[PDB]
Amino acid sequence: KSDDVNGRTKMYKNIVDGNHQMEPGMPESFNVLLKEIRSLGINIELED
Amino acid sequence: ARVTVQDAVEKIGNRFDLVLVAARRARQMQVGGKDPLVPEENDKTTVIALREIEEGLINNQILDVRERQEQQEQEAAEL
Amino acid sequence: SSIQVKNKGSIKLSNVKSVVNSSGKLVITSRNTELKLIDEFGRTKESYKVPYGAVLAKGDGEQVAGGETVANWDPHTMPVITEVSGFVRFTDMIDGQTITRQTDELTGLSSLVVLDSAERTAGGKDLRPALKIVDAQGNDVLIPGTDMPAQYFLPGKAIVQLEDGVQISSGDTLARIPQGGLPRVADLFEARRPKEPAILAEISGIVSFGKETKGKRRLVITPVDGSDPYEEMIPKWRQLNVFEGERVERGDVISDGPEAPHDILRLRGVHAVTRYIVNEVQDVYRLQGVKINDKHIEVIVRQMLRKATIVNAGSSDFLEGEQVEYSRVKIANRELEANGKVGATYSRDLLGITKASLATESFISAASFQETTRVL
Amino acid sequence: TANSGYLTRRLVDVAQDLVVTEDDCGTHEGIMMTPVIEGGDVKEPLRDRV
Amino acid sequence: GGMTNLERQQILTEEQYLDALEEFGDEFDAKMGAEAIQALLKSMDLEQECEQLREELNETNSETKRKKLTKRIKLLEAFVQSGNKPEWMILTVLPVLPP
DNA sequence: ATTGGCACGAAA
DNA sequence: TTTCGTGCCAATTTC
Repeated sequence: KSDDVNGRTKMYKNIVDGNHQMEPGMPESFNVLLKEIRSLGINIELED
Repeated sequence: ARVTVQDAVEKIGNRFDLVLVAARRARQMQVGGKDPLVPEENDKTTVIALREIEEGLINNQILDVRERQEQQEQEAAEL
Repeated sequence: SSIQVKNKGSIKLSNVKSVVNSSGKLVITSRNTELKLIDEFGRTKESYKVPYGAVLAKGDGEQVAGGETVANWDPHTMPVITEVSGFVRFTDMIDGQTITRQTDELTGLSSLVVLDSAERTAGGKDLRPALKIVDAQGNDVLIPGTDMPAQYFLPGKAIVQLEDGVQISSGDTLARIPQGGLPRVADLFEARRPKEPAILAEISGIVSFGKETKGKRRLVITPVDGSDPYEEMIPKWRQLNVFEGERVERGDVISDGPEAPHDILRLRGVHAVTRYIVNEVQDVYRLQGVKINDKHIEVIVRQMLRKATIVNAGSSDFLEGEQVEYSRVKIANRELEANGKVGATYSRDLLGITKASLATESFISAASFQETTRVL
Repeated sequence: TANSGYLTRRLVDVAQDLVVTEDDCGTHEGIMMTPVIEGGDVKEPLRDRV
Repeated sequence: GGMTNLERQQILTEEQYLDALEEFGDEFDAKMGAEAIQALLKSMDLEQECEQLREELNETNSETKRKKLTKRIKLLEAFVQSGNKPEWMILTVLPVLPP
């Protein structure tokens, strides 16, 4: 219901098809936060 | 219809496990080709799953046994 | 001023060091005396604090009735009563050097007034006066159960009533010494220190004084067993409530005021501090008629007690004097114990909710809470 | 209102990660529960504390 | 420091720097700005500093000095354990956020 | 405003 | 000299 762009469009398609299931994914604001922290000269990353 | 889930909770023993079992059965009845084990009376698959659990016809062990049996039948009849 | 009993039941005394006076009654000479009303079923119903040097009409265990005054004491006077009966002789007490002579204009009954080091002469700074109890033969009378001679020191601003050569007895006063809401809960959970914290005793044993007017007064505690004499630096203007040469226990009240939770944790343990915090919070909440279970306050206190300090490395890799997680210390010590080795030794630390939430092992949560720049 | 909100936010932050993750730890420690009595009135009986 | 009596972190001034130049010449090096700080950070050895600080901590007795040495040793060990370098705290390249 | 931690200076 | 008092500065305050 929020900033996860691909799941937004997957959920609508599933609901129209009568399948009430979701594939969550990653929010966009977390990626924005990672980029903003990297712009300060700090190396922050996801591992594994 | 449903107003309370107390009987299903006592059948399963947990609300957190009841939600998962009912979701599994409801998804079987909704997206899969399964048929309800109780007479559906203008009900949705979630309420049907809750009513099936309330009568002791559905639990985790039964679902696992049914899945194993279906997979074995599919693998045997594939050839 | 006096204790007024409400119901009928047996009377119980806890932590009592009392002596029989000349009149036959009982006078309590213990600081931590507690009076309880235990009925036939053995359940405590009323609890009161009996101050040092108080008069009891009824003894320990005697039956009492409702609406009966069992205890009575002077709230504005601090007795310096003795335990044995005999004549009083001054020692190291000289007029014009340590004391003064002030006679009442109207009443006419007064004696020498003991002065403090801030008022007496310099030569009196190295002199420690005392009053000694002697018999008709001049020998020192020993207090029963003890071997030390019975002489009592006198602090400053002490007003003597009986002159030299006057017979006294047990329980006689030689001298008189003159004296909520949401923010409360917030300060309780933040573990703030009060403005004038109550001073406790770090170590048990005999107590004594040190160098006077050394910027601040000095206190020395020498335990019964061979141990280092502790040093306390009580700043003046604070009313000390312990005489010289008195036995004290660790974690006991020396000065008066609110008691800091950190001191309670350091000197009494974890159950004491958790019950103190629970009692204070529930006292605040019960005034408004709010009912909350103790489970929630207990889990909050548990989350406050999440850090430990290593006092020596031992066979572990924890550097001495570092702050670490209590669970990590427990895991490491239980891993080393199974190998037959020796674990580390630690002391629990108490942190406020704001400080405890910033010391977590996850930097994402700490940066989410507040002070993002410092955490990052 | 603002002070209450700040207090509850701090309380949530300090204890958010505590979850029931077991059934028994085998410990023998505990707290001694006695009735809450102040002065001459019993503020809280033992039944509601245990 | 050079051959003279100048320390490795002594603060000078314009007049003092000119006097040092006219007296000692090129035997010593003095700088200002972040270049000087980067040179100071780059020329220090973490292991030797840790050992010297540990020895000085275990040599004498005090209360505040003990806490200060503990803090400094903690920071030095934190730098040693990770792959970070002290001179990386001086920026030579600046990241730019996506448009 | 309030509170806590750090530098600076003055006490024994 | 070492320890303690005192001024400076940062971080906090609902939805």
